[PDB]
Amino acid sequence: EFMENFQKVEKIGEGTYGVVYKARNKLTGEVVALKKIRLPSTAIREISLLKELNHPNIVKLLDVIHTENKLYLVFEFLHQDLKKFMDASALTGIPLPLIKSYLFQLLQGLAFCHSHRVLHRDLKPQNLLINTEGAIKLADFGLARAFGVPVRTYTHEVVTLWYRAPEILLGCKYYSTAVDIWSLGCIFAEMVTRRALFPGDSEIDQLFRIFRTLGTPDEVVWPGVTSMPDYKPSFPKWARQDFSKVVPPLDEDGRSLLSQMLHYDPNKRISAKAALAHPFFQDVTKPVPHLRL
Ligand SMILES: Nc1cccc(N)n1
Repeated sequence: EFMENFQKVEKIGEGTYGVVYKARNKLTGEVVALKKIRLPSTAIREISLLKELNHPNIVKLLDVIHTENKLYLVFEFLHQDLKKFMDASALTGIPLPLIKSYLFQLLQGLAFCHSHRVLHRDLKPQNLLINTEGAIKLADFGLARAFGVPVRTYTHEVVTLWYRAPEILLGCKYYSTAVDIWSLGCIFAEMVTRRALFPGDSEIDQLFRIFRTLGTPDEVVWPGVTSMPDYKPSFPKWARQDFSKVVPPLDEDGRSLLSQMLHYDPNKRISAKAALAHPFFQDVTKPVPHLRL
């Protein structure tokens, strides 16, 4: 009966956890995204706390509804995601000033959430939403800690591994905020080159793609790595490649920042806060993207 509180409800897409609708709230007239979560009291108390985690680069969580043993999340609506925008920008690429603006904004959103001890864990272009004003916002922040990250979605879609940090792949139990910096570095690279950086199609393909670009990690670059649950001494030993070959034609400011975002050791990996101070952002601006809505 909860859908009678919306004037119209149309399917947008298929999310990690359930159907996503665009909907119009009957009393207020506001247009929202409405996410059904398919199936639990621990998740309700965790999700409800995210209503306070408000920032201009975080998609606003308006309400959490638990009814008829189903959970709905009501979010701020934005018209386009970064996946669609990079597909649409494929012929020319996203201009560097707009890549820079987007990365800057995303780091501000991470810095905010990380300062409140909230992780995303599953960043990907799909969950980065853009508007006509040159803003970009992180969607679904805090949901992975509540519900987990499944292998398959509710519609059997494969949840992407492409943005997953190596410590997760190697079986580390304790996530840190560094996992989100890793994901964002992979997204940065993809905006620049117009081709996913590590498009793995299994846990080992993901891991070995990372290794064949950044080198097989060892105890010199990552103290403790050889004691990780899923580390195997039989991993092939690939050498490290130069970022100049990996993300041309990025500059030495961008290549330096990307390298810090893709450090193997999560304790070495740059923080969102420190990344905001990087010389790459000295000339940052906020351009207008051309959006066809
Ligand atoms: N359009 C849309 C898609 C996902 C999340 C949100 N907030 N809005």
